[PDB]
Amino acid sequence: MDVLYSLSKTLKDARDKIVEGTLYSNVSDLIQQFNQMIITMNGNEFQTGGIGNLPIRNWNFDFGLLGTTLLNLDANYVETARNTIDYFVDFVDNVCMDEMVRESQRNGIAPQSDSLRKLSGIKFKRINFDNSS
Amino acid sequence: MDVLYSLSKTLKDARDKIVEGTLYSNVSDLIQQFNQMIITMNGNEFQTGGIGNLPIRNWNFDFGLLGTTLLNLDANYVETARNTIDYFVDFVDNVCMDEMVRESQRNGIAPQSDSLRKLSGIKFKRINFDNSS
Amino acid sequence: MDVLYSLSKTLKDARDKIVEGTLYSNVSDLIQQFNQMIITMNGNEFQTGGIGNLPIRNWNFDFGLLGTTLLNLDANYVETARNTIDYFVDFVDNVCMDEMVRESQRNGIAPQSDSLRKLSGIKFKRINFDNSS
Amino acid sequence: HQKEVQYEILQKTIPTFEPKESILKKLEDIKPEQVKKQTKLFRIFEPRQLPVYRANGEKELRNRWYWKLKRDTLPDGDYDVREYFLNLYDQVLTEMPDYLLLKDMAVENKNSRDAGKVVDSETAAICDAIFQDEETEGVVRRFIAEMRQRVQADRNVVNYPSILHPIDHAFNEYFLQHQLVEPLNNDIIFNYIPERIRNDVNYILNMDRNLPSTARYIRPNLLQDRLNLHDNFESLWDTITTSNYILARSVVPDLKELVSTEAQIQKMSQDLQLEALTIQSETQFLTGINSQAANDCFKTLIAAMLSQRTMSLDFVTTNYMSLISGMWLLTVVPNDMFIRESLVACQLAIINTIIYPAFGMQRMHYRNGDPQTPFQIAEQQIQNFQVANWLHFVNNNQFRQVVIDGVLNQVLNDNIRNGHVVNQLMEALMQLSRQQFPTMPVDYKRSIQRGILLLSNRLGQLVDLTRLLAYNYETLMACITMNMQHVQTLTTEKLQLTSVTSLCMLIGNATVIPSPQTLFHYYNVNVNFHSNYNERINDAVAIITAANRLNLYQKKMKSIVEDFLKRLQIFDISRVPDDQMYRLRDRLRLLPVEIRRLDIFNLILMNMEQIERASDKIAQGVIIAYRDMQLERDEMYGYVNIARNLDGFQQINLEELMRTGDYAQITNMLLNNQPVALVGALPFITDSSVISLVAKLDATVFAQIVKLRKVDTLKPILYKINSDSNDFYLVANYDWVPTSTTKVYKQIPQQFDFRASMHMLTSNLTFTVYSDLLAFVSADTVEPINAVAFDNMRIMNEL
Repeated sequence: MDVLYSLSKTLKDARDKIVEGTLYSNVSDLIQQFNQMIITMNGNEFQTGGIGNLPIRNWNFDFGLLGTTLLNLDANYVETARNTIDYFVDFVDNVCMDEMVRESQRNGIAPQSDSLRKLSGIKFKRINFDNSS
Repeated sequence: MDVLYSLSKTLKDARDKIVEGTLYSNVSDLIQQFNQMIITMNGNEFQTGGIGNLPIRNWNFDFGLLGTTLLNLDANYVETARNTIDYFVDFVDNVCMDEMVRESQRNGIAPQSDSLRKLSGIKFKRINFDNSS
Repeated sequence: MDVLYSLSKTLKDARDKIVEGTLYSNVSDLIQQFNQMIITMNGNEFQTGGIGNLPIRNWNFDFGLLGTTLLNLDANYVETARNTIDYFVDFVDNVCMDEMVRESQRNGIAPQSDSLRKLSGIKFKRINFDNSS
Repeated sequence: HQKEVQYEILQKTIPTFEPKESILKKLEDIKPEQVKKQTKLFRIFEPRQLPVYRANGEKELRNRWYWKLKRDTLPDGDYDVREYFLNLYDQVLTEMPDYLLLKDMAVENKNSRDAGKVVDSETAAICDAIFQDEETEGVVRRFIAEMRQRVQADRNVVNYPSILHPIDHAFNEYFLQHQLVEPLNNDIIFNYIPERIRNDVNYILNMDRNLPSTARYIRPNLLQDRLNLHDNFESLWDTITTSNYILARSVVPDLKELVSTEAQIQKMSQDLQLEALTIQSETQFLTGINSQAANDCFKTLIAAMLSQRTMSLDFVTTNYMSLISGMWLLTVVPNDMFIRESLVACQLAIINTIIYPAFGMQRMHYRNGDPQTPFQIAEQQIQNFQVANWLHFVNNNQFRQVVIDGVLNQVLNDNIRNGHVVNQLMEALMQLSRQQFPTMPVDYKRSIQRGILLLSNRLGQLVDLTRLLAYNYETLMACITMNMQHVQTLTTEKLQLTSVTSLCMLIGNATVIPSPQTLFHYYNVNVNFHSNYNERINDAVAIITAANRLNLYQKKMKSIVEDFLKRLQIFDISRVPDDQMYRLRDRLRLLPVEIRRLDIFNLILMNMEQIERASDKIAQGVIIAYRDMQLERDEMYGYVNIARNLDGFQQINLEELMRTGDYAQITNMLLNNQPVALVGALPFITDSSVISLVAKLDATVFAQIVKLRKVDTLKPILYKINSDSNDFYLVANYDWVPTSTTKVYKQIPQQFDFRASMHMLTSNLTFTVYSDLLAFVSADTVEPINAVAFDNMRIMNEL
């Protein structure tokens, strides 16, 4: 749940902060976190389930990192970042939907979808960052 | 709109974060954004018009940059920042009021005031930063 | 009041952002502020609560600084930070409760509890940082 | 002998160079931060043509372009690889340019149909190779023939095409976007002059130079002390104050037109009548009274005040003339500038030899360690208004602290600056000349009173001297860039009170003020030292943080701190106490890294894995899977036992195994044939023999781990079976699947893509960087006769 929230917060911050013309100092830490998330998620296969009419969806991560060497962000940077942000947002939304439509009697607080169970492994703990909500 | 919001957000962040005694590490990025805004706005003449009883106001921007060689902010730094912040807040409030009292059938989404049209130029796009509202 | 708010804000940020596995770049400025708070508060004695049934609490601050050398935060860092944050949060809650139960006809806007009066000294002004609420 | 031994023991812990004065040279040799210019684009990779093989292992008739490290020198062992990357970080930091002018690197493009240019010569070579290549796309060829640079001289901008690996482009673009040069104009130079020298009417500053808009400069890093070396670093602070004292001595002016030593000596001898007394030291009384001593006193006082170096008072108690001059010394110099013991001794000598005997009071029995000084007690115990008021001033004349232009400054009382308080001193000691000295022998009493009058009758000269000393102190303090922190130093500067007497009795009325060039030189030396201090702090912090984030647990921060202290040029590192070294290490660890160095480190850290996997002489691991696995078919090898990942296998970290020394698990798995993956930078043997694959030699390279309990000699076999093999007919002419029980975890080179490598590098067309800003200022000074003090009156009014 903490890793899923961290993914969602990173993507929300990327949408809000990665804007054309902005100083890179405004997004330096955000871009570092985004690249950390890319590195952690790369090479992993995820599946959001078919419970109900929700479709079975397969997710693959082979994304390159974002640049960190511009003084001010430009149109190319924003477009390149958006291409990755869209896929990550789709994955996060589908994982959230898959987790929302599931319940358990024995342990209802633990993750139910296999995607969130996979994200609860140690290897993904690196994605975890600010939990302010 | 993005540039006007960025000006307002920068000024709000300056009011909240530039306080006496605070570590410069707490405002380094904020100070850089504020100085970029000062550089971008410096040397530009703006006018907020006289539609209705709104008074015609002229705005000249010739402000020195905020310092960056302190360990903790002191009274001098706060006063110097606060004068500029007050002037910029007045300008932003007047621009927002000028834009709020205007409408058009054809391009109502587009800026209506001359000041916001000026701020929509490319040379001001550098002011743009986090759009989180 | 601003120093008390800064303490509370620093502790909230520490609780939210000092999490296992998070990049140190995500907490660098926060860790600097937290270390500043620890240095400022170290060696000071506070007393909170002598009105009504509010218990008398004595507070002593002898805490080590948080490390700045990790790439990603691990369990040890989080445990040390959590112990320190627990003590500081208890202190801040007690100070706030002590202040909330007091009133003055002459200078009601000024601090009433002796803890907040002590915090209004210059030696604590270094703790002050972002006042965004 | 005993004193010498104890002082040597104390001095061996102070990293101050024993020939004090030599420090000056070491302080004046600190040049501004060297301006670095880039001569060619920073490259880690190059394109290279490599043979490729079909799925059947046959070599193709064309080569393919791939990215390969220009210098492939990565060592084996994960720790060694991380050390290599720390060394690369140091190399990049040292070679990082402060500014770039891409036009200097631009070269002719041979294939350009429009007189095109490219940066750099390596780009030209790559472009020519791609142009002549037969497999190049027609569109890419035409683009190379047509891609153009754009030089806008009116805008002072140049854009050049370049071929760069994404990592190389990242580095070069960071260098281009984050240059350290700022525009330089006459307003910047004017503001560079200290604000209190620009407001001084004794100095006429003019700007007789014109700066073009293409003038640039690099701002010195005048960030105040982040290490707080004034707190809990006694030896380092002693060294710092000693060096500052030497520099201040160098810049303090020389007194002119002093009173004739012969005439003053005769006057003092006649007034004192020493020969008529029964003093056991008749000759020693007037020794040390000369112009050289006066100059030494002037320099010592001003330099100690500027450097905030504690002073010790050396005096002979029987020489009451020294005590009388010490009264003036204590009047003008703040009492916190002397070691407590010396101040107490001098004040107690004055009280018990002059003041209390004068008023018939019982001699003070001062107890050492008393929170009050002898003068503080005498102020309450003496009822006379003149002497009591003078004592009050002397008690309360400590330095005041004020921040000017962000620099902490120790400033004097306004009564010291204008010299008015000397009148009070005169008043006080005039009263001492009228006192009875109830039980004193009349000849000795007369001698004391006549010495008191010797000092009293120089009221005008002493007022002039006080104003001159204060003015020189203020003017030279305007040139100090680091906070004037007041701490009691381990070792003091010994001030002979005979030198104070010489200064008091020989000062004339010739005003001497620091020359404008002397002030500029002092300010430049201070700025250079401060900038070097900050830059070396930044370097130390960056390297420590990089070593910690690179997990270089065997790296010793002691060597980093020693290098940092050495580069400060004023520390003899052999004499730095260990506790202070470790405290310095800790304080450096607590600081945050500088933005430029941190960004470069972020780039290196994020590109580490890609740079490592691009090496041809280390593999990322070896999978020992005791089942037969088909040799993968790859374009770069043919058949190769290459693992694309370590999924499905237990991973043993060879670095952790080496460090722990526990080979129980690895030995158990090797003995019991348990599939595993040994992870770590490993050298490997490239075997092209099919007979070696049949013989299964790749599985025979791990028993040495069990035998020697070492993993440094582990060299797995990487089979490269293709048509170039001398026995490829075995693969081609027989129906079998080449397999092996081990795989080498390694990556494949990245293919060269022209679209991904073609960038436009943008810089300025040209500019000139200037270092000595103050060379642009024409500074003159008024005649010394006309020099005025802060109160707009002349410094010396006796004329």
